[PDB]
Amino acid sequence: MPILLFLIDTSASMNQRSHLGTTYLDTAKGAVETFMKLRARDPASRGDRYMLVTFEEPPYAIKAGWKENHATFMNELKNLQAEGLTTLGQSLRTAFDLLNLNRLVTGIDNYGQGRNPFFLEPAIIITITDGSKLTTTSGVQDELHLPLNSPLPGSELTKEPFRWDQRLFALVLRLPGTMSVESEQLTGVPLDDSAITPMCEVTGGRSYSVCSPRMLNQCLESLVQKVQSGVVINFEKAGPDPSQPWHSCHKLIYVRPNVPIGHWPVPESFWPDQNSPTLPPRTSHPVVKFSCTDCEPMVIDKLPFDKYELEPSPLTQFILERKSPQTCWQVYVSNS
Amino acid sequence: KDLKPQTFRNAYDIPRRNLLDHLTRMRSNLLKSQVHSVPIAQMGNYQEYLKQVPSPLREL
Amino acid sequence: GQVASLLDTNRRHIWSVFHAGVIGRGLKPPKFVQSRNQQEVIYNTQSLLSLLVHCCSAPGCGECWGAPILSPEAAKAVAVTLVESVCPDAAGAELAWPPEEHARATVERDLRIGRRFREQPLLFELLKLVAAAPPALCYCSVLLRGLLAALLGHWEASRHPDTTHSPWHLEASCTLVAVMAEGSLLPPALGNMHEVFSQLAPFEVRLLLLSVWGFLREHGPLPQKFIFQSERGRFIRDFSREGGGEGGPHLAVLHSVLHRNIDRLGLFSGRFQAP
Amino acid sequence: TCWFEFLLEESLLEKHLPVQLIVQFLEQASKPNKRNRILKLLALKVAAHLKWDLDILEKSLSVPVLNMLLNELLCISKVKHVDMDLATLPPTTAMAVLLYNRWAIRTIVQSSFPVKQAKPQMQQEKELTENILKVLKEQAADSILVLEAALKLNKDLKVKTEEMQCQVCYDLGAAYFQQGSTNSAVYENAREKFFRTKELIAEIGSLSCTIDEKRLAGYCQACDVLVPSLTPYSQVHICLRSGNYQEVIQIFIEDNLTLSLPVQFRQSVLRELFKKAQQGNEALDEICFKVCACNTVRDILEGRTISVQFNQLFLRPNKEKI
Amino acid sequence: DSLYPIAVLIDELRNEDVQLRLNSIKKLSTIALALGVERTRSELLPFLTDDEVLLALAEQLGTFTTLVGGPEYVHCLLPPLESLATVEETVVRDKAVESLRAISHEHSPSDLEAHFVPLVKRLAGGDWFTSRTSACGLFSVCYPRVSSAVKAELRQYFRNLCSDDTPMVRRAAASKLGEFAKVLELDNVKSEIIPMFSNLASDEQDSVRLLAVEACVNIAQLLPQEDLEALVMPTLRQAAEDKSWRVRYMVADKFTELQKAVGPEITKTDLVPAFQNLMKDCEAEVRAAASHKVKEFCENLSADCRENVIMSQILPCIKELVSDANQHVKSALASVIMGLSPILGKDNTIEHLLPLFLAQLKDECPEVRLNIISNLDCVNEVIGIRQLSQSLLPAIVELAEDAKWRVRLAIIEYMPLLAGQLGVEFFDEKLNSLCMAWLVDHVYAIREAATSNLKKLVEKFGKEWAHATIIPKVLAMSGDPNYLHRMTTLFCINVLSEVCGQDITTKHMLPTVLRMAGDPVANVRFNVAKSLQKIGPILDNSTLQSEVKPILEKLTQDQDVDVKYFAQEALTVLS
Amino acid sequence: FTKELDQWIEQLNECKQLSESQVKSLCEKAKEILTKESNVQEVRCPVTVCGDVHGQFHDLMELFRIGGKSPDTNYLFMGDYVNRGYYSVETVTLLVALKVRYRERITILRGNHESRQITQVYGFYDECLRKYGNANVWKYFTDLFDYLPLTALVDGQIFCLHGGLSPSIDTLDHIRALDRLQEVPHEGPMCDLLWSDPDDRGGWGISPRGAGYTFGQDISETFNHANGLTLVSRAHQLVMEGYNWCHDRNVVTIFSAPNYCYRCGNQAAIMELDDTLKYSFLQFDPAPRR
Ligand SMILES: [Mn+2]
Ligand SMILES: [Mn+2]
Repeated sequence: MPILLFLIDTSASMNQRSHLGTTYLDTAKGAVETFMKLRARDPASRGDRYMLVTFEEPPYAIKAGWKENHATFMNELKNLQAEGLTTLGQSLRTAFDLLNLNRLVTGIDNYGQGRNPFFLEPAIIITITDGSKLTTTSGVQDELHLPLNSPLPGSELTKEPFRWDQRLFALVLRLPGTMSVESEQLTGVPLDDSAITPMCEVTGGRSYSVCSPRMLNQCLESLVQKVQSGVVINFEKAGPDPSQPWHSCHKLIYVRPNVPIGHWPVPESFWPDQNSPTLPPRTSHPVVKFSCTDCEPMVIDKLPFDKYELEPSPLTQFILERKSPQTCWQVYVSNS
Repeated sequence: KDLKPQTFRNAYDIPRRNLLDHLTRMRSNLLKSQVHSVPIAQMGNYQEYLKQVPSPLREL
Repeated sequence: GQVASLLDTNRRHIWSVFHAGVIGRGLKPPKFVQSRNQQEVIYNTQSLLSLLVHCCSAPGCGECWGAPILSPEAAKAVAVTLVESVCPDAAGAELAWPPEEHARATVERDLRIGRRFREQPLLFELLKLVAAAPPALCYCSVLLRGLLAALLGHWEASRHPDTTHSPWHLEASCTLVAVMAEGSLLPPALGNMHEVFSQLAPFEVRLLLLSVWGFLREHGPLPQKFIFQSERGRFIRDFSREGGGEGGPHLAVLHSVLHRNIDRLGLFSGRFQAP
Repeated sequence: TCWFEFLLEESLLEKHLPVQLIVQFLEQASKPNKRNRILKLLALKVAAHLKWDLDILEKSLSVPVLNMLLNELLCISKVKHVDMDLATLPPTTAMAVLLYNRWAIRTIVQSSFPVKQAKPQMQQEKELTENILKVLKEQAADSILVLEAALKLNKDLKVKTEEMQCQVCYDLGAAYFQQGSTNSAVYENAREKFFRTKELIAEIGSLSCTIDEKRLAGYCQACDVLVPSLTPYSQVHICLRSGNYQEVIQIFIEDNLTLSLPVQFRQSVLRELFKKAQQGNEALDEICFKVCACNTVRDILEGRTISVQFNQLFLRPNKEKI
Repeated sequence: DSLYPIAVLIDELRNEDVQLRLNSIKKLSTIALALGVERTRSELLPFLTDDEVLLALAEQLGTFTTLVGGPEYVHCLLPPLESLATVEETVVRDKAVESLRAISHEHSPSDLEAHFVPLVKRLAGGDWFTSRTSACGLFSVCYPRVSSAVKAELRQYFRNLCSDDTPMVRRAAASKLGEFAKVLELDNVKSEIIPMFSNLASDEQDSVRLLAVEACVNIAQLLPQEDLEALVMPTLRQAAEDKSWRVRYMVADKFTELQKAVGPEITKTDLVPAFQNLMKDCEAEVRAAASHKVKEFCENLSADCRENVIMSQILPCIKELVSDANQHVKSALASVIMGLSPILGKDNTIEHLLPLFLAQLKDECPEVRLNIISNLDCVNEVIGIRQLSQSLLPAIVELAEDAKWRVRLAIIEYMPLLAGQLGVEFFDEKLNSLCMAWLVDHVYAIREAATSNLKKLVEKFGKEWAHATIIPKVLAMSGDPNYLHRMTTLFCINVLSEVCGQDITTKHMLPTVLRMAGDPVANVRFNVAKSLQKIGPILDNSTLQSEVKPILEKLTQDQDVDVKYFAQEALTVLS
Repeated sequence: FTKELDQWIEQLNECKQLSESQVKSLCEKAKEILTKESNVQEVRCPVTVCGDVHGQFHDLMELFRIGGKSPDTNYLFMGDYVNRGYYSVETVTLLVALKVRYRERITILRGNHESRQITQVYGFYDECLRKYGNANVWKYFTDLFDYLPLTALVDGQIFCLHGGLSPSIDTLDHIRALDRLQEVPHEGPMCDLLWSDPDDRGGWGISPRGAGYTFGQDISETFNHANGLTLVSRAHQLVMEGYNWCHDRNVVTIFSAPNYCYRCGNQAAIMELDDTLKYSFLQFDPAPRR
């Protein structure tokens, strides 16, 4: 069952009036309730965990976590006050820690024993914020830097705060004070240009820059469409063409349960040896490299093999454009 | 915010502006002769209030 | 411009008090009504405006009947301090006029401007002083648009069969059209509709003010529309060279209003002719 | 007292001795042949029971129902209007044709009139009215020509010859007044038709048909100033047109005693005199000062503020000014 | 084709809006007047034979007497009402049944047996249960006019309908069985109805047994006195301990006339075990239903044996019915228990009902207290004021300060009863602090009841007691800052002027009313005008034009419209 | 006229509905009376502020027995006169008759159930059809409902209102400038005036009703200090205790329909304001019905 963790901006810049007459924090809360309504339209969300993290101090930052019911989540979402600073990096670190603290005690990560795509706890972080500067009570930052000062035990085994099955999505509120007349707002939503955008893109997510309530509803529908169960795999071009954008992509593969079943792990980036005392840190997204040279799919009878459907991406568009289902593109991780 | 003025138990919580009215209310309370500030979500408890209330008889 | 409790509490009182409390701090004081003499207000205003005209006029026979030209820069200074005093926020500070559907977006600001104009009658005199210099009234466009939208909103909700039951709103609409005509933001045919405003129901005068908004949308109160006639030293707005500047489609609503109320507006038809 | 009951009997309409019956019959007849013809005949009968008074039917019945009723009236009579010429036609068909053209020209005048907008079937009816209005815009000149021919052909139930001519020339004058906004030359024909109906109404003196006397008086007052070919207001307008500005000054001085002219009218003429003086005509500065002084004196006598132009005109006081 | 009313005009309004369909159905009388009386029954009724539309159709066809032509051709209405009787919807069904019942009055007995009884033949023998239920509801009106040879057929068909395998046919037969038995011959009742009544009383469904018990009192009423114990009483005995609670609740609800029907000697021997069982049933609903009729069952017994049947069974069960777990049973008992005292007798009321009365007067349910207070007059009449003042007076003084205002209203309404039999000194030292404290109550109805009670108190205990006790307390409300206390003291003026005479009124009550006419609240001022109108004819006529008229003109010159209206009304009535 | 109005009032006291011509002459006179009243109608103390009646006529009779008879007791009803009460027609007719007969002794405000769609959905239209056969009386009452004042102001301190506040409304001058002579829109300041609720929350929010907003304590405090108000009376929500203080006694919600829907079992209350705004609450049970 999925985890929906909302990283609500509670910095004081969220007390900005829109043309609606309500503050950005009011729009954030309403965006959360409309997201939950659209999620409850999907009848597969009968089991779904909602978590709330604000920008406040780490004693007060996590408002709803594990073992918090729906009533507490709603009663604490309503009672949010935007009276803090724009501590985006610290809040992101606390959100990823709240997602990842159970990983080592229940062993989803499967460290040193291969990367199992069926060993996943699918979570996405929807951070709702504005384009204001990040502040850390000494000045502005103008670049997002997640602090590494009090590491959770075992954080060095992955070298990145986010994990395989976690995607960060930004819902950047840019509603102006006066309503803007625009007929091109029915087109696709642009990517935002704030510091949260590269951190969203490195986790396999994206940032949404809204400018109107209808654009907000469009982004919320798109975000509801992106609540899936899968893991993010970094695909790379190994050889030459059979730089174009399909060369590299942090795409999502799909892990459909029946609990998921599977047999083979994605191999590690190292060769295991008993001489090494410390396990090497692996990237959170396994850098796989596909061979552009055409090969032949090799399947025998009664064979335990796992098939994972890639989400739509420039890589899948490139593969389906070269219409040839009878062939295949071999993939491998480096230094294995 | 969580002041919780125990005005009937502490005399220091009583303002001077309503000292006499609160005084005679305390006098009426102690002798033989706040509430209705339910936090909104529970003031319209359809199922909860009737559950504590006794059930009536049923129809013919 | 406009503008021992416990002793007798115990003396007033199984003998509990009837009421459960007090709402606020008892009853409010009975208003703050005051009256000043209208004559002394008129002549204090005359002193202030004569000082402003002396400051605004260009020093230095030009005929025995001529008048010195009020400087557009001095009246521009009066215009910008008027805008900053009345509507300081100026979120719509750009001089060209928005669509009429923007009037519901800024109801609070426009009602603040209207209430400010109602409380201080000196604001209308200051706009008349500004409008005596032609390019300066362009810089009061936010104030004019806000007062016009407040008046339009008032004539939306006026349920009276006539207009005389709203005396301030009627004379404010008349004065607003008179100032915009005097500042030559309106052509003389369209700038004369304030004379008939007293003879109309609220929806006709609302439609006429909407036609004024439409003209100021199509033409705009912009200082580059004013050509400095160096022969007399005054900036001149030529509506003929603008193209449709005599109210092409905008006079149709006015003529239809005259036609509908021709039993009362027949004698007023000379003020709205094409020449 | 319903739609079904009136179709049953052929004599209950006399027992009823109605515009609601008109709209009910024409709504039932147009709903998606003997019954339709019977309902149409009943509607025409009760429409004739009101003696074809277009005012009551115009205010009660809407545009498309009244259009359908008069189309049925023309359909049963003769069944193209411009070439009929109303000469050899029967009097019933002739009065029906001129009545239809009167209604058409009345509705094309009345559609220009502003109306209060509703705050929040009906859309289809609005589209039908818009289509009818556009069609009669395409055929307004033919209706005008038919009405003019009927005014010229005063050959002869049967009503008074002058009264129908008076009504049709009153509607023609209203049409010409409505047209005169675009072209000022049409106001001459408007004044001619309004003088014609004023003379006819004075001649006959019969209530019968019925026209708005106050509207006719206002039309005459408007035509007396738009095309003049009296009151101090018209005297000021005439002397403004003729350039006799000294007489305007004299009328304003005399009006300061009586306070008969509107204050806003005097402000408007002061404003237009300043606008004329600021372009050229350097002799108009004296006129502007004189009318500004008169307006300032009247403002004083009515307890209002001294204008900015008066303070501008005493920046340089003179013996002549004072 | 187009001008034909029934063929075209009726048909074309059936595709309109449903409200237009209702209007066209309601306007069927004009269509009937359009066609001939032959043409109507020849065309429209065959068309009509082939849910508000059907309800209005059946309502119109019920009052379709003169439109078809008259009584000679009313039988043409039988096929369309037969068509609507077969409709699955049920309010259409019994509307059609009552329409048939209404139009049965205009038939002839020969026409009845010719046409209307073949309808019973078709509906009873119909394959659908709806027709059978309509036939069961239809039997009542055909019986008195037809001959005996077809009366036997009607009885046999009723018996066959009561033996239907579907349950709702038996339900509709049993619900209408009482009306059928009210007219059917008493010699044939014992022959036909009561065995089949016993069979439907022994039905396998509790829903059928409900309507079986519902008609039991009528069967016992119609059957003679000498055969109740062997024909209707075994059925009542079987239904008394029936398994379902619905049927037992139905048994308990009908004792108050079942006892009258089955004759008192049978009641005193046979009903009181069943009645005592229904006192002590394991469930609340039948307990409350049977405890409603305790007084009604007790008062309709034999005079010589009335006390023993109470003391042996009823009152011992009353002792725990007072302490019942469910407060609905206690409130049901409390409305009828306290009238048992004239039946029971004063000498034995004191030791038995008085502790029960005191137990019920302190019950936490306000309905129990409201029900028990409202019947104090019987106990006051049959016992006396000394014992009442000893026992019940502290209790009623205690709950005169009840939270619920209807209890206090009943207490105020019964204060004149206590004031009737009590002296002025005892009533002063016991019963006037509350009588004056009711005037400053939070509920308007309480203050109004106390105001109307002041008149009853004054007219008995004297002008001197009025001036000594009530007048200072009422005058204390004049200067009160709260507005409705001032309106209360003017209502006290209104009720006290008529009972304080002329001189006392004009020298005490009048100056206060003239004084408070300058009150800044208009609700006080127009009440001053109304009070001056009301007390005008009562007060001394010498002071009327001297004092009242100037202040009435002053109130007529007030700013508020209502004050002016009531002031000019006072001026016109006072004259 | 006045005698006819009094006869109509004493007829409507025992739930006899008026005729069609009576509804004509009553609604078209209430239109004349309610036209003169502003959106923020100045109610002078004393007045008894009442909540939703919701068509429960016998509960309205209980309300009159508790608080007093009109015109003796000044009443101020905050909308919702209709819609799923068994006698909504009689209730709204009686209160409109009291408004016509005593224009200064009762002020009736518009609630959210006085829209055409809301009465069409929730049984007022069906009640008019059942009790009168035609449908002209329903649209007559909705045309009257278009004329009802939106808000009330007691002494410039207590701001009586059916619903709550609006994001687009910051002043009472905005409310006075609203064109109230219209059908209640799905969005806007008027819809927010008639439909909003308070909440224990940190600002604005979308109401669960699908119309209007919901607001917290800070919004109520800002509105009260920005307008010189001490209290905002409210009636749109159901209270089991009859009345309920909210937002540190800045907004009080008053429900005046005891045993709402004939099933909720609530125990309603009315708020009596004294001569000097010394408030009092009179809770009352549902009336017995026989
Ligand atoms: Mn409600
Ligand atoms: Mn409501």
